[PDB]
Amino acid sequence: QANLMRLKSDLFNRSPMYPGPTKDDPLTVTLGFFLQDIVKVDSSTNEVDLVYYERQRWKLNSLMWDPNEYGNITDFRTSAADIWTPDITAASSTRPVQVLSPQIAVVTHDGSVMFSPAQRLSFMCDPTGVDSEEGVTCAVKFGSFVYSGFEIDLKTDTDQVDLSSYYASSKYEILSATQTRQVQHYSCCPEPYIDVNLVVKFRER
Amino acid sequence: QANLMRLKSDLFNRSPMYPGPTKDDPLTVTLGFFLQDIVKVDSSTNEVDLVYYERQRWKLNSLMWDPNEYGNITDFRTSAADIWTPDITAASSTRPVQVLSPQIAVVTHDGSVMFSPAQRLSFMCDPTGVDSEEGVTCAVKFGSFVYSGFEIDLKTDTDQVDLSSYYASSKYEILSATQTRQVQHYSCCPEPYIDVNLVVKFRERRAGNGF
Amino acid sequence: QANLMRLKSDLFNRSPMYPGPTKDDPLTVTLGFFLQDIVKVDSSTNEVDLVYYERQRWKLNSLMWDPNEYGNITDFRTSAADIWTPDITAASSTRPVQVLSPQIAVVTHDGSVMFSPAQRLSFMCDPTGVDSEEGVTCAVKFGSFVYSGFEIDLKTDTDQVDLSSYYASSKYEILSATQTRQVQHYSCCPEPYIDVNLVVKFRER
Amino acid sequence: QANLMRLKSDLFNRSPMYPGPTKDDPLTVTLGFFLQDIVKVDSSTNEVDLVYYERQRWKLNSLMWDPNEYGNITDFRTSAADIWTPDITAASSTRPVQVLSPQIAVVTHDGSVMFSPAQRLSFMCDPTGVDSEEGVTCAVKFGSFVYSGFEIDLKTDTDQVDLSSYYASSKYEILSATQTRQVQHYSCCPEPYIDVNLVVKFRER
Amino acid sequence: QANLMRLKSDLFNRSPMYPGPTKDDPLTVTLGFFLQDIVKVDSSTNEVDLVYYERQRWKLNSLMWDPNEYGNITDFRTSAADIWTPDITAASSTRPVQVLSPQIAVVTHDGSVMFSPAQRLSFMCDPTGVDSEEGVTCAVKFGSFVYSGFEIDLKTDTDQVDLSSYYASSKYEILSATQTRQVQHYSCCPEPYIDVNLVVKFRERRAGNG
Ligand SMILES: O=C1C[C@@H]2OCC=C3CN4CC[C@]56c7ccccc7N1[C@H]5[C@H]2[C@H]3C[C@H]46
Ligand SMILES: O=C1C[C@@H]2OCC=C3CN4CC[C@]56c7ccccc7N1[C@H]5[C@H]2[C@H]3C[C@H]46
Ligand SMILES: O=C1C[C@@H]2OCC=C3CN4CC[C@]56c7ccccc7N1[C@H]5[C@H]2[C@H]3C[C@H]46
Ligand SMILES: O=C1C[C@@H]2OCC=C3CN4CC[C@]56c7ccccc7N1[C@H]5[C@H]2[C@H]3C[C@H]46
Ligand SMILES: O=C1C[C@@H]2OCC=C3CN4CC[C@]56c7ccccc7N1[C@H]5[C@H]2[C@H]3C[C@H]46
Ligand SMILES: *[C@@H]1O[C@H](CO)[C@@H](O)[C@H](O)[C@H]1NC(C)=O
Ligand SMILES: *[C@@H]1O[C@H](CO)[C@@H](O)[C@H](O)[C@H]1NC(C)=O
Repeated sequence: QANLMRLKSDLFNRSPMYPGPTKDDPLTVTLGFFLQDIVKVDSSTNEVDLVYYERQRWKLNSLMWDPNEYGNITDFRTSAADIWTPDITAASSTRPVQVLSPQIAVVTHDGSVMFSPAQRLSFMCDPTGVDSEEGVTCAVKFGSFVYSGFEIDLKTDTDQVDLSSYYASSKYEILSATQTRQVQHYSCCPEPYIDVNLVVKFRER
Repeated sequence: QANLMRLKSDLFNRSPMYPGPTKDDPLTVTLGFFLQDIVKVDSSTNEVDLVYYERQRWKLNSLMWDPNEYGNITDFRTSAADIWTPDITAASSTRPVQVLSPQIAVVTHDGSVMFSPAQRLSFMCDPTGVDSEEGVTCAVKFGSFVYSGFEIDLKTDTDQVDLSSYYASSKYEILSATQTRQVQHYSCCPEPYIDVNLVVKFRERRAGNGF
Repeated sequence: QANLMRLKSDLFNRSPMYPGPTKDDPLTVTLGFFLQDIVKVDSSTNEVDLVYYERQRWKLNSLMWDPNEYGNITDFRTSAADIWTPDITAASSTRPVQVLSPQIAVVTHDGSVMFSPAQRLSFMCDPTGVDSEEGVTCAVKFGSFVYSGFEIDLKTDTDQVDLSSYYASSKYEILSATQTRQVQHYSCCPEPYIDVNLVVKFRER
Repeated sequence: QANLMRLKSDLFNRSPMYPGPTKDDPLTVTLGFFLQDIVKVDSSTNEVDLVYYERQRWKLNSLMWDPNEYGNITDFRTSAADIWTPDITAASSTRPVQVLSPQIAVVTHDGSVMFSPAQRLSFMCDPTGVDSEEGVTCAVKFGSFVYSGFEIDLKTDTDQVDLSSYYASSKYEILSATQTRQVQHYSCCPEPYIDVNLVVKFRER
Repeated sequence: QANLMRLKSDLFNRSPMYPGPTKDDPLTVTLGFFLQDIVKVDSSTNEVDLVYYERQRWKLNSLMWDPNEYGNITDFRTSAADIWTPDITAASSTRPVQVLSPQIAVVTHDGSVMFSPAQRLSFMCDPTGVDSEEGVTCAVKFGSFVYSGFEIDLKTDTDQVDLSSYYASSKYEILSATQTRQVQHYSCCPEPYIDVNLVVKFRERRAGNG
């Protein structure tokens, strides 16, 4: 109790918040999707609803501490509002994302943060052919809203999306689910943007 | 008035908030479900909506006081925002939980906290067979979102879910309702996670069973 | 202006907020319902939607003042967030209550508070028979969420619910509407809880 | 920039917020409705949805300044949260009002405030006959929620509702739209309440 | 880290917030629409739902800094709540705008701000004829809610709306999309108001142009 209280107070109250990465001090965020359910499909609007956990990881020097100075504490939990979090956003949503979990991150003594919120997302997807054997493929890109590749880079720890919690009696079964880093240029903006492309092939069960 | 004001000021203003449990100082939270209503079932999405009270209990040394130092006060009520609460979450929801009550906890002189909010949850459930006599079974796990078994443990005071306030004219009648501690390992994470599994067998309301 | 500003500053800024009632210093809240409209009925879910004003009254010593010390001011209006309010809750709602009005209370020199928000409530009710001549009866209990009878007691000023603002072209007409204090014990909890039971008999017009 | 910053700091930071009108220092609020669209009608619930601007005006001595002391500034814009606003509310709503605009007021050197938010309101209205040539009439009262006629009075600058922005391809055309001050006594309350009654006659196109 | 922290503290904590433009010190905001999807059309209410990015740009002297005084930093990102933003609003919405993105702006050393939120808007539009080959045209004006032309002026960098991110399998295909500055007088108000008029011609997705 006493040690952890002091640690948190030293980090968050006594110094200013991390102001985000820069070209001089860029940052790599690791992303992993754990798909839980394709809830529904709206063929009149081409919107599809997913439930998933999005695991995000990154490391800041300003969150480091020596465990021996603070009661042998190696890690702690804290409200995501107490720390900088990356502005990772789906690029083809049609509604604001619904958060289905507390927003709490895990900070380790080496400055590592793991943050893994559950979300329901409605996104752009034509479900024509979902009732077939072939199924249908849809995709959604996730990346930083304001940070280019020179400030935020993304990687995945694997190309395969974790389907081990996928709801077995979902109305839709997953044929394939991948997550793949991409570099992209858009007419809006001079500098390149990095995303992870979630590609899901699925059909009616 | 005067004594309780001082007690609250001593606890909440004069010291920092409890920063949650750790591997060295873990915590056991007790859970009890009081099921009120199965409001609806959506067979086109396999989502079902429950209304229930979730009673949570735990005990902190940092919330202890001697009643004789504070006007013989044994317990008080306070906004849940004034204290640490455990991050107990349903593991198969499809919408954000709707809170149907004030969020106020009861703190006792021994450091016990009881906190019992009402909620409406939509969760993953195939209702195929609900219109039968047999009914249908669905389940939802409740556990800490970020704390493993080494920091937060769960127990129940009984396997039986309290159905004594269940809405008698619900469209769905409850056949059985249990709540059972489980230990689980997931591919995401090295350390084990504890949940309480709410298992509810229910069917569309009938006038008469079988002969 | 000048007097009222001082009064409010003396009460709310210069002393702590009232921490709620206790067994030693319990409190009585008076409830009165003014039913405006039964908007709809959902027979597929047994939910019914009411619009109503819930008048709440109570009296605190910590809100008293002498009018002669403050420009002859006998009462004032203020945001409900500036004061303690009782945690009166419907016991069989199925959605969070929608507030249809500002949340402003009236405080009188004797420490009386009147607080009278407009609300839309969805609650548990089987409407089977609403299309009949007999109609249908439904009920909903209102009481403190955390305070037992030893801390908060409830009374009504009358058994009859005020229907004088009821929408004349509602789809549902009210046959009867009562509000009745009750004492209750529940298996969860050792001490007794007080509620006011709103009982409404109504039918299609 | 420099002058306006000082003016705002003099008014809002250096003195307390206006605590609302009283019997000794009452206030007149002027109301004007600018009707934009009748979006829809629900005949199964007798609810109708309007989009409109509600222009509110009032004058406080505590917001006066001499332009010559502050760079010749005659008026400025500011967030409505920085000032007291009146609690004018529709008396027969069935959902919370949706705000469709920024909430920003205009303050003039004489202490005048103009505040003119856009809103979507669902309110109690039987649309039976809207498909006829005669059309249908509906009405909704707007008034202070907590201030009686002794504290807040209302007036209009005209009996005619401004239809000059009304959506020309609305599903419903407006036949007539008036706004009329009323004095009212209710069974709840001893003192009189003032409202402006918005009366709209409309039909299908 | 250290330099940027100081820069932000110098600008936002040590001086007061910009109180908005005036007749003496007016401001020009540049607008650019990037249309993503026409999600749906409701012919029973004449409401249509768009998803789009609205790029807003303006320049304040009070946000200038010399890069050489602050570790060679030419620009930074920050929460839109930390700065003044213009009150640009759709003039014929029927619901509150849904924000589909973080609200973060980019500030440059010359005092330039770029702010580009994603939004879903429901607005007044009669879709009669959307199922035809000709399609249907709808329009919505965007302008300052409280600032007249004497305080806020608007311009576009181009008349053409960017459709390069438009969802290719939308239920509705875009035939044309323009954005055009206008000056307007209204019966409410003596002084003129500036808007940019977003005009979109669209139809139900076909599979052939006939
Ligand atoms: O037009 C676009 C689409 C594109 O979407 C992928 C993600 C991106 C990251 N941010 C989010 C806003 C955006 C941008 C800025 C200014 C105008 C339009 C615009 N967007 C996105 C764009 C990239 C780059 C940038
Ligand atoms: O994929 C999962 C499923 C599983 O759900 C039961 C509850 C858990 C408690 N927390 C909440 C998020 C979660 C987690 C972290 C990182 C990636 C995926 C992931 N989840 C849940 C998981 C456990 C562990 C952990
Ligand atoms: O199980 C219940 C039902 C009952 O509902 C009527 C109102 C009450 C006032 N508060 C609200 C929460 C409640 C309570 C506490 C702990 C477990 C279950 C539980 N509830 C309600 C109960 C009473 C008492 C208490
Ligand atoms: O019962 C009512 C209906 C009536 O509605 C018109 C507007 C009014 C202004 N305020 C809003 C709340 C109200 C009031 C106070 C206490 C109990 C009931 C009650 N209301 C409204 C009433 C008036 C007076 C008062
Ligand atoms: O009544 C109106 C309609 C008109 O709508 C187009 C947009 C405008 C920009 N602002 C937003 C509010 C408004 C205004 C001010 C005071 C009373 C009514 C009123 N409005 C809009 C008006 C213009 C001008 C002004
Ligand atoms: C840390 O652990 C050591 C043994 O490794 C133990 O003796 C000590 O109590 C702990 N130190 C602190 C400061 O808690
Ligand atoms: C960065 O560094 C040099 C000096 O080392 C400076 O003169 C230059 O203008 C800076 N910025 C850019 C964009 O090169």
